[PDB]
Amino acid sequence: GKLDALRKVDVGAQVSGQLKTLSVAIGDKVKKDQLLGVIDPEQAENQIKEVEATLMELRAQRQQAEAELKLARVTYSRQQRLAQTQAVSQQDLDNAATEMAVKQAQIGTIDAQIKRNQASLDTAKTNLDYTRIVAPMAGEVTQITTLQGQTVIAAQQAPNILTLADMSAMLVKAQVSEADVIHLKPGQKAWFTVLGDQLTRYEGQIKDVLPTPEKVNDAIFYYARFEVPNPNGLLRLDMTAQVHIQLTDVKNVLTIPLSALGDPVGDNRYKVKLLRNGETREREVTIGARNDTDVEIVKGLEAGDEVVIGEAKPGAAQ
Amino acid sequence: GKLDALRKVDVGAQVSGQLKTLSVAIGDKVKKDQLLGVIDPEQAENQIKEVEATLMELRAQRQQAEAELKLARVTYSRQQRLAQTQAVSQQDLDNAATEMAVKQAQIGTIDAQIKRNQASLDTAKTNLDYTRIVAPMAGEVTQITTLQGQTVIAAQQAPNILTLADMSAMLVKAQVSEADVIHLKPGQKAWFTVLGDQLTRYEGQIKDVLPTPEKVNDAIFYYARFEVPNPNGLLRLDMTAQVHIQLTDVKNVLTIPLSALGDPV
Repeated sequence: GKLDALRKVDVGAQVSGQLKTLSVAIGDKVKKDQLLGVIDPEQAENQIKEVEATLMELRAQRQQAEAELKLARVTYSRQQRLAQTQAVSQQDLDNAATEMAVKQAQIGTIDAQIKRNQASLDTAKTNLDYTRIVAPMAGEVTQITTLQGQTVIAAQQAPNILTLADMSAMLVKAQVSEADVIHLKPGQKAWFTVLGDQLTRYEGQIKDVLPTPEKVNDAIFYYARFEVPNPNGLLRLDMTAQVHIQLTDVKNVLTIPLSALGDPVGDNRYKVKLLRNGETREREVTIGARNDTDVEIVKGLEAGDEVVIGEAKPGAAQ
Repeated sequence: GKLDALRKVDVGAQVSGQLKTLSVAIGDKVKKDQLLGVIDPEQAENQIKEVEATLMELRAQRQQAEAELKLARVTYSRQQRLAQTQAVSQQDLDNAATEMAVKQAQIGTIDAQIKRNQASLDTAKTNLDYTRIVAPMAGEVTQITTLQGQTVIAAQQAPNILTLADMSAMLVKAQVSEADVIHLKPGQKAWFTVLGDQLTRYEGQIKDVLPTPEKVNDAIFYYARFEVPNPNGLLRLDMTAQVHIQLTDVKNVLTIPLSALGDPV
């Protein structure tokens, strides 16, 4: 069994630029959305000042139309007030009511520009946020691939500045062989131990099985995972771990000691037993399940029959 | 015999951006067009608001020409109503009717702009849909190459976010040797069994033979496929499977065991 963190992340950054600083050394805890490294932000500040200058430009250009609208409006009312006395035709009234509509449209046409550029301002600011890396999730820093002061560019692979892992629950990769994967029903109880502490058993429920195998040349293997609690700060990553995965909990069922059983043919299993008569007799027994010390016998021998652990002899009374 | 899913599809994304979330867990079932991961969509929303602001701009600029068209039209009819009594020659009638054609063309010239920009709006929105990955087909999530929170860039090769596979039925890769490939007529009946269950026969029709061989150093090998049903969720991917393909059964005829044969010449 291989060992790893419950969750792990390879943090990166979208933008190119020199890495001016990296505030955190490895081994320090970091809370979510904490500041990390800081890529150079001079350029983004430049486009921001540029866009703000554009908004100022429209801020004045609107101020022009604001005055022309006053001119057209006062001209219109000043025409109508004389126009109740039938001023210089309805012609000029149509020359006044329409121009005011034009100046009215102009200010809105400018407001749309202020709208699109303020909308662009978010596009300007959003690039600036990319320069300042923040942690997606809590967990002490593991490894720093990108050392401080290195130039970096991101037009291809996402750069690997650093990595993170949540060391509070150590998932295990128990690579059970393909020969036994057919069993291994979920929720079966299992335990494991590490080579370095010899005898300090850990245990828990099996969680699930990974659909995708990865071979080591010969023999396919399939993983399985637990969820062991990790206090004390022990259990380093990728530590070797011997794993005992509960195969089954059969009960109220007999098992035959290995020393006594006979195995005719290659499937048959003679087993001499003492009888109530006191005369021993063998019985063929069906056994598939087996342990290091015993073979499980669900069927083949009546309970309480004595069995000849040594020098077994069919038809031979003790 | 190697074993694999009836269909398997890797999934990518067309756009760069931090992966804010990946709601699916591995082994979960997913129906077609279900939402999966979500790359950050702030940018696409920005271009969307920008384009909508442009449509607002033309929305007013058209309103201007709408007024000028009223002016030119009222001026024209008010010229013609006098013109039945011979107003100021046909000269001003030509100075009026032509202007109305201009104001007429102007609004259409603007409507074409509203058309091209509404057409551009689909170009804006379509990028936003790329940010939200959806599953091409039903299946369970076999693997997640890309863990949550990783930065990803699609300026080059399509990233492998997560693979999918359909396990409703299992296909087998039965690699028959090149020496025997000349036989093996399609539809010949065959069966197989896994090493891990010892004795539990599966069986079915052979489907076909793959045209393109792949080799393991020495000796070429050609594949063949079945289509075994998969009840109860058994048979993990890439499980080893011993495979018996059927040659002919001529009968009513003796066959000598090879153990004691004598073969002079």
